[PDB]
Amino acid sequence: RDNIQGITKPAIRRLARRGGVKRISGLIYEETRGVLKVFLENVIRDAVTYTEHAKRKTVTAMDVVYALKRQGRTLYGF
Amino acid sequence: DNIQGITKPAIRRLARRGGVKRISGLIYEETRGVLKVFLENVIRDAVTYTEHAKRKTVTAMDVVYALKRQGRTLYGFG
Amino acid sequence: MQIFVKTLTGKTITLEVESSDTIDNVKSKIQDKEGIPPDQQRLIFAGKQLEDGRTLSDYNIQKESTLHLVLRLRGGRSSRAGLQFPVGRVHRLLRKGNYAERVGAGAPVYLAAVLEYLTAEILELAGNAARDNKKTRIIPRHLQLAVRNDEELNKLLGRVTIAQGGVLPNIQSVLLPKK
Amino acid sequence: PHRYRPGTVALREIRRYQKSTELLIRKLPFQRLVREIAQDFKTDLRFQSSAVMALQEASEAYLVALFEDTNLCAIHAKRVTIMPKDIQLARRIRGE
Amino acid sequence: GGVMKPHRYRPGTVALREIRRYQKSTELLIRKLPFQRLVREIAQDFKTDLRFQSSAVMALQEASEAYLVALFEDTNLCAIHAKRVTIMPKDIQLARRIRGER
Amino acid sequence: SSKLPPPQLFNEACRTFQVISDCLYGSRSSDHDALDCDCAEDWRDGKNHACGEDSDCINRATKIECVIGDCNCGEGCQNQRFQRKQYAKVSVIKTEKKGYGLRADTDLQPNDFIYEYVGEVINEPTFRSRMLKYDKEGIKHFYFMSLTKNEFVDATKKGNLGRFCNHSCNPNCYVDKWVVGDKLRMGIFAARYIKAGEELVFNYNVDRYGADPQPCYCGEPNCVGFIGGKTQT
Amino acid sequence: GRSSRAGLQFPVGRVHRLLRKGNYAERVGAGAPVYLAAVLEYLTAEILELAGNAARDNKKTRIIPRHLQLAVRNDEELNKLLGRVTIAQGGVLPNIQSVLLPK
Amino acid sequence: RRKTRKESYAIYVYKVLKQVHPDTGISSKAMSIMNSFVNDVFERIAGEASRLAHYNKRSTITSREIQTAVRLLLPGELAKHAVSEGTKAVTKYTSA
Amino acid sequence: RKTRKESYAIYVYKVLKQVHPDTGISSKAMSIMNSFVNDVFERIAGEASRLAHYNKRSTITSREIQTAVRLLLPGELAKHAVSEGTKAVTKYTS
DNA sequence: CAGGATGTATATATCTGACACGTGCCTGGAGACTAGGGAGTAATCCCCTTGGCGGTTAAAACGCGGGGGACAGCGCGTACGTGCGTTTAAGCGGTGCTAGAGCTGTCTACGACCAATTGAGCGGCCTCGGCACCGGGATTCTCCA
DNA sequence: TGGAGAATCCCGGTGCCGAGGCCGCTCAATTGGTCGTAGACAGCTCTAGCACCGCTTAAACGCACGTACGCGCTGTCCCCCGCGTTTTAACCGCCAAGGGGATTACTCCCTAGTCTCCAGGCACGTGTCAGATATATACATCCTG
Ligand SMILES: [Zn+2]
Ligand SMILES: [Zn+2]
Ligand SMILES: [Zn+2]
Repeated sequence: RDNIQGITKPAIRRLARRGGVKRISGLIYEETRGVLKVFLENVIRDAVTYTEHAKRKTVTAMDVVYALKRQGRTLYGF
Repeated sequence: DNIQGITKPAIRRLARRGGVKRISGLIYEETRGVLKVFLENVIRDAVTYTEHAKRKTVTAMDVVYALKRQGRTLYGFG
Repeated sequence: MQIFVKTLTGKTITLEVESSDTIDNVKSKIQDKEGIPPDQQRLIFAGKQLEDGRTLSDYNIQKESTLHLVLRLRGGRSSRAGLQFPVGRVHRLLRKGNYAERVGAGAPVYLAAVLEYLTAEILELAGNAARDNKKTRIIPRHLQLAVRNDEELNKLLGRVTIAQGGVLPNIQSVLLPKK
Repeated sequence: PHRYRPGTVALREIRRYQKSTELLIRKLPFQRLVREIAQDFKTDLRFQSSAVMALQEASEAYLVALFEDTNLCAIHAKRVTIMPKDIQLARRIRGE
Repeated sequence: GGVMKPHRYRPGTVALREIRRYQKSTELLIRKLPFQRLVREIAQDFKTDLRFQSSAVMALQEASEAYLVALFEDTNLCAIHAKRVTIMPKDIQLARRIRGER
Repeated sequence: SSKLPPPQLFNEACRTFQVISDCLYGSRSSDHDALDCDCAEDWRDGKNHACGEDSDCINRATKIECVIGDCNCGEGCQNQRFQRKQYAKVSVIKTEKKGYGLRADTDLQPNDFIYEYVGEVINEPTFRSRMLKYDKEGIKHFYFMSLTKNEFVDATKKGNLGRFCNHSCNPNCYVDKWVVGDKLRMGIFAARYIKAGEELVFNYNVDRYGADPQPCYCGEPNCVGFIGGKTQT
Repeated sequence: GRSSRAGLQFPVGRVHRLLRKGNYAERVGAGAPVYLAAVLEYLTAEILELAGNAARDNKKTRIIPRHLQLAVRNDEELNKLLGRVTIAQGGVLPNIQSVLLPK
Repeated sequence: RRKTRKESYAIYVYKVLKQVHPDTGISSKAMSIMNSFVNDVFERIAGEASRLAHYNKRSTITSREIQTAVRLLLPGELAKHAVSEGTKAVTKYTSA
Repeated sequence: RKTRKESYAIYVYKVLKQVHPDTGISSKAMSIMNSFVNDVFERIAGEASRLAHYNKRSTITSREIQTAVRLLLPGELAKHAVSEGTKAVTKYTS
């Protein structure tokens, strides 16, 4: 559905504040939601591919870590 | 000194293949510095492979593998 | 909408189709006119193999577009699988290449099939690029164009450098003169 | 009637969120986003809590790095605000 | 009598002509022998009396030229972004920063 | 404007010659093969020009002209005009001091094709032979322009309507080099607004070998009395 | 124990087992796990020492992810070794660009 | 006396080229590039299948692990047609 | 009644007690350190594996590990790591 | 004023370097058979995922005034593009010399491998203190008179 | 610039659950034999890399010229920020099925290793052709009498 709007404007503003951004154009929010949709689509796709190969029905934390590892954005602590 | 052997017209030609239309006069020193860093890293890794293999000549395969280690794999040498 | 379908033998047939038509439908139309069974048909457009389920609209296929027809070959260990690439050599490389303790029997056949398919796809794009530039010998430049002009292969091969290949002709719009 | 100037609150928030270490996206909306994206690949998928936390961590870190480089592009263009074409430039330089 | 010199090409026209010529061809743009001397000088600081195969120097020249061409492509995109048409050192430093090489 | 306001012929007119419109040069180049671009036309009957005269087509942007028939646009490519003669409208006005002017006949839009200077292209020893025979014969009007640094053009023998011009320290047109059929050629183009009636006179930028030129009759404060070139040859 | 004989805290036996069962080579030299354990001990010791220092510099005696993050990013060579690495719950360095500071 | 038997994918790439376009040749350097490409794709798929076997505590690379590696490596329609070709190959091979 | 899941926890803890006298470490930080050690182990072992393959060798010896360490660690880190490796092998052979 | 020798552009039969195809040979691939262990499948358990509910309250949504920063035009000067003429290393070919890559032979040290053993290290549970949170004052920063 | 005001920081007090340690156990680590192929090492061959040299000429270089583009300033205007008020839904704690991950039991087929055999693939001659080159040849230039 339209649940991608759950990532709201002030949360994106918070991420931007953590990134060092001082002023934010109104179109940045829709652009960031689209970019995040693409990114998460790729990572969840790789995760689901690992999960379906392992003959499991739950995407585990290791599948997500290995998926991130495949894209050179390795994550420590899971 | 031999880093100035990569002459200013050649650097201009390199930019020309990249689509650059006008080049500031200060570009050339930055470009030679970038070239020095890149060649230093690739040649250093190649020399590390030669010292491991107990050979005195940097072979093409050593250069290909050194480049591949830095995520700039090269086709057409083995 | 008029479109053309070109065979590798160079024959073109003309179809009348709509944006709502699926690729399955187009193959059916091609069988009617040309006689080729759909299962043998492989269509390429904009450097993309076309999915039976999708519509021409999904691919932005418009009036007078040309789709390229390639036929998919149905039918020594290599001859048993109908492949050109060496299943045996792949099996040896897998066993003695230190990838796993054991190697399955279907793994070299599957891997050789994937390698031959990718090789055929890139050589086909390179061949088309060379023929469109009026040359008969494939050269590194044509391989470079084949890779960088096909979005999917570009994605797969974004961090590789093809020797003596150059770059794609790409001039920024802003560099051109004004009105 | 005592108001801060348009921008000092931004800097105080920058120091605050760069000082703290916590996920900045709301947990349940992000979990609904994850499950929605996962629906189009396989039906009735289950997720471990640690997998959703790992996804949220990677998502926040990737966006933070993207916004930092977008900010460097903005400052490079003699501005202090970010525009969509700055994000498109940053992602283009990165290689997508 | 006299020689009548007409107007030359406007600045950028010959530049764009070079753009099209070098984007259409594939020959190496760096002089081979000066680059080879550069390679041997850089290699000097690791092992004395190092020898190189010609194919190794050629692979280095290809890799070097491809890396610089791609860097100048990214520099041109960031330059054109900033409403200029002239690349500056800041542009290359920004490109390297965003790429993660700095 | 209308400053150079009975039009004259070409062969109150100037000295006689033969009107040419093709390549009738001495021997010959440019060696730059312009390949068939993928320019979108918006052309079937002439609703819009295919390689447009002021739009973003890659051939016209670099003073390069498509050959007729091999570009993807076919024959509606407006960047074919040296091979199809889409010239402007000038005529030959007699002036008692400026000589012969190309008066504009229709009000001309700025930054467009006006005319082409075509003649005989020759090299340096035959060129100084032409110089010596002409100033021993006693002509007072000299057309010893240079296409490139090596070759030279001359139009008093077999030329066209581009002869009737002069030097003005304030130019209205200008001349720029183009390439057509691997042949380097010359074209005179406008830059400012051009009204029907005034002579289209540009900067010659002559390096005359003689000592006494005719004075610049432009009459402007930008005129130094003489023309002004680059070297004192 | 081979660990005490080599003067290492990391388990050379465990490293050797992972090397044999890890499909890296058909044969694994005896000196290889000792050397690898030594390199792992050095890298671990450096990161832990810097995180500890940062933790004392934040008046904490327990190392938390934020301190590991500060430790990694303030060492240029570790930053180069871990340029594609993301530390969970690590955050970002306090870096505010000069152009945004009030004037 | 001949020097050394060195293997390559030269003749197979040439047979594929003659199967898809009989009147087209290939330069020696281009054949080298194609050989490096085939070896590269091979190394990537074998490495990913190795990691898949390792992560799931298995010591056998079967056609399933190769299939999953293919689905991970090729972006989209390339993966769909690769899985189709591999399925055809394995089916015809084991059923004859 | 639980599967044995190995870790590097106790060894990272030993190293922490040898370098910092009065300092503890959280569970999440220990998890990060454990994944980091497994990551660096995978990198070094993979590099040694491909290095052995390139030179038509079938054995990972001290030489391959040494060259892989010099390849992966930048500068001063590499210098001290090769010092530690040589020291450890010297002590272990004695 | 005059032809002959000479310089120049033109079309040309030919020369070169890279590619297609035939030749011998050898080593690795294919076929056949056996053993053992990884894995496939049935069966059971129980952790932790999913779903729900209810109260809290913090963050998100929303609206509005306003200011300062984005954007566009203008103007200005200087630096970079183009071009010409001068020079110099780049390139090519030709020649010579030897270092070292590449292959082989022989041998041995070194690691695979296997069985027995035992303690290191892991799961479970248990404890107390560092820290998370809160409240109150203190400092610190910001902004408008 | 200084006083007001908001925000944040510091400093003690309480609670709590997770770090850190111990206890029992088991299987993986260690030791000792036993062996078999990888590799270390010496030697030899032959390719190719480096060094030099002459010659030709294409690109680099330095300067001159000029224009157009970068950069600073100024005006405008509009959009996003600060903040207050209202609302909604995240969140936290608790509970209830139950699905499916993980382990067990046991079987069995698939793949490593070995042995036997021969032809497919690789190095190498041999023939053929885009593309560059020295050469007959027509027309204009100088060249001396
Ligand atoms: Zn065009
Ligand atoms: Zn055209
Ligand atoms: Zn004048």
